[PDB]
Amino acid sequence: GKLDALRKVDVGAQVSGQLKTLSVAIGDKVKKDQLLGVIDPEQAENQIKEVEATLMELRAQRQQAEAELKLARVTYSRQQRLAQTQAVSQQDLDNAATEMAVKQAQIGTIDAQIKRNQASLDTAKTNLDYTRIVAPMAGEVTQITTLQGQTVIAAQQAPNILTLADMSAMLVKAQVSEADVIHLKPGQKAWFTVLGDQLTRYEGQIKDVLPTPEKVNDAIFYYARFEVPNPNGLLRLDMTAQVHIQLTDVKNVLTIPLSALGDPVGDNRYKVKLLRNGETREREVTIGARNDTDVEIVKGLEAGDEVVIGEAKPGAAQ
Amino acid sequence: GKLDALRKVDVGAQVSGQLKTLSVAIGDKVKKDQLLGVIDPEQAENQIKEVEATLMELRAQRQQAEAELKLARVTYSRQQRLAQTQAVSQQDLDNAATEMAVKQAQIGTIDAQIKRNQASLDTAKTNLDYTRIVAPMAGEVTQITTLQGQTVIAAQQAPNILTLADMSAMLVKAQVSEADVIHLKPGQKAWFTVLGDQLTRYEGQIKDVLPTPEKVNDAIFYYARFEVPNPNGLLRLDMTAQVHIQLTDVKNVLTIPLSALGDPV
Repeated sequence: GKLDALRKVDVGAQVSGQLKTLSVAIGDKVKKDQLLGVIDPEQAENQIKEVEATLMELRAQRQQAEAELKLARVTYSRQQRLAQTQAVSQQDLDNAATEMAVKQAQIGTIDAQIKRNQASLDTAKTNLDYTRIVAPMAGEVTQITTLQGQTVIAAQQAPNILTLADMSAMLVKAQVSEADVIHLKPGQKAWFTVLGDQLTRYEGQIKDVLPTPEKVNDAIFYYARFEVPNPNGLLRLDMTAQVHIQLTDVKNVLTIPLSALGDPVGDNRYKVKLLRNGETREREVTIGARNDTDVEIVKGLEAGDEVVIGEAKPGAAQ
Repeated sequence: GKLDALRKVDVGAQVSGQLKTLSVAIGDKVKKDQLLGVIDPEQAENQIKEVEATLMELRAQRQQAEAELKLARVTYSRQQRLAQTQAVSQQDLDNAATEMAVKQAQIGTIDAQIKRNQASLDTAKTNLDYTRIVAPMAGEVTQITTLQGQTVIAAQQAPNILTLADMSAMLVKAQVSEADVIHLKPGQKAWFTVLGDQLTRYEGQIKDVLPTPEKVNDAIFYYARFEVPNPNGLLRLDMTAQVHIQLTDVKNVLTIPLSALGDPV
């Protein structure tokens, strides 16, 4: 069994630029959305000042139309007030009511520009946020691939500045062989131990099985995972771990000691037993399940029959 | 015999951006067009608001020409109503009717702009849909190459976010040797069994033979496929499977065991 963190992340950054600083050394805890490294932000500040200058430009250009609208409006009312006395035709009234509509449209046409550029301002600011890396999730820093002061560019692979892992629950990769994967029903109880502490058993429920195998040349293997609690700060990553995965909990069922059983043919299993008569007799027994010390016998021998652990002899009374 | 899913599809994304979330867990079932991961969509929303602001701009600029068209039209009819009594020659009638054609063309010239920009709006929105990955087909999530929170860039090769596979039925890769490939007529009946269950026969029709061989150093090998049903969720991917393909059964005829044969010449 291989060992790893419950969750792990390879943090990166979208933008190119020199890495001016990296505030955190490895081994320090970091809370979510904490500041990390800081890529150079001079350029983004430049486009921001540029866009703000554009908004100022429209801020004045609107101020022009604001005055022309006053001119057209006062001209219109000043025409109508004389126009109740039938001023210089309805012609000029149509020359006044329409121009005011034009100046009215102009200010809105400018407001749309202020709208699109303020909308662009978010596009300007959003690039600036990319320069300042923040942690997606809590967990002490593991490894720093990108050392401080290195130039970096991101037009291809996402750069690997650093990595993170949540060391509070150590998932295990128990690579059970393909020969036994057919069993291994979920929720079966299992335990494991590490080579370095010899005898300090850990245990828990099996969680699930990974659909995708990865071979080591010969023999396919399939993983399985637990969820062991990790206090004390022990259990380093990728530590070797011997794993005992509960195969089954059969009960109220007999098992035959290995020393006594006979195995005719290659499937048959003679087993001499003492009888109530006191005369021993063998019985063929069906056994598939087996342990290091015993073979499980669900069927083949009546309970309480004595069995000849040594020098077994069919038809031979003790 | 190697074993694999009836269909398997890797999934990518067309756009760069931090992966804010990946709601699916591995082994979960997913129906077609279900939402999966979500790359950050702030940018696409920005271009969307920008384009909508442009449509607002033309929305007013058209309103201007709408007024000028009223002016030119009222001026024209008010010229013609006098013109039945011979107003100021046909000269001003030509100075009026032509202007109305201009104001007429102007609004259409603007409507074409509203058309091209509404057409551009689909170009804006379509990028936003790329940010939200959806599953091409039903299946369970076999693997997640890309863990949550990783930065990803699609300026080059399509990233492998997560693979999918359909396990409703299992296909087998039965690699028959090149020496025997000349036989093996399609539809010949065959069966197989896994090493891990010892004795539990599966069986079915052979489907076909793959045209393109792949080799393991020495000796070429050609594949063949079945289509075994998969009840109860058994048979993990890439499980080893011993495979018996059927040659002919001529009968009513003796066959000598090879153990004691004598073969002079």
